[PDB]
Amino acid sequence: YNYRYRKPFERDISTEIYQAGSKPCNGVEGFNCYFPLQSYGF
Amino acid sequence: CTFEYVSFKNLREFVFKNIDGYFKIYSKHTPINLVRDLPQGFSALEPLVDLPIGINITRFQTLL
Ligand SMILES: *[C@@H]1O[C@H](CO)[C@@H](O[C@@H]2O[C@H](CO)[C@@H](O)[C@H](O)[C@H]2NC(C)=O)[C@H](O)[C@H]1NC(C)=O
Repeated sequence: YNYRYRKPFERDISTEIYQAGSKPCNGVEGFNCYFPLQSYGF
Repeated sequence: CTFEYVSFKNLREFVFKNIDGYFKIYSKHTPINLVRDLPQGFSALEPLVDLPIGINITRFQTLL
């Protein structure tokens, strides 16, 4: 569970939710509201 | 916090720019006669530092 994925030579560690939907998700997960990191099942 | 480094009759001049994750600094220093506005004339600033830091700068502020 430690290994995860979300300009040139940018890096960004910000924890803010993906607002994938029209909803202003405001820190709450649900349909089209998701935490920005997903884990590789190694 | 993943990067760290250590190293009115005067005018100090500087240039700051950020490009492809590198942050670049140039400067020049001189005595001056008139202190309220920039002295009308020419001299060129020369490099100081070039930092590999990768940050997304949009704002800045001075420290007194
Ligand atoms: C600065 O922030 C912007 C978002 O405000 C970042 O934009 C993303 O950049 C990647 C580059 O491959 C794109 O694929 C994404 O689509 C961009 N996101 C959006 C929402 O447009 C940018 O990467 C950041 N730059 C640095 C140097 O960190």
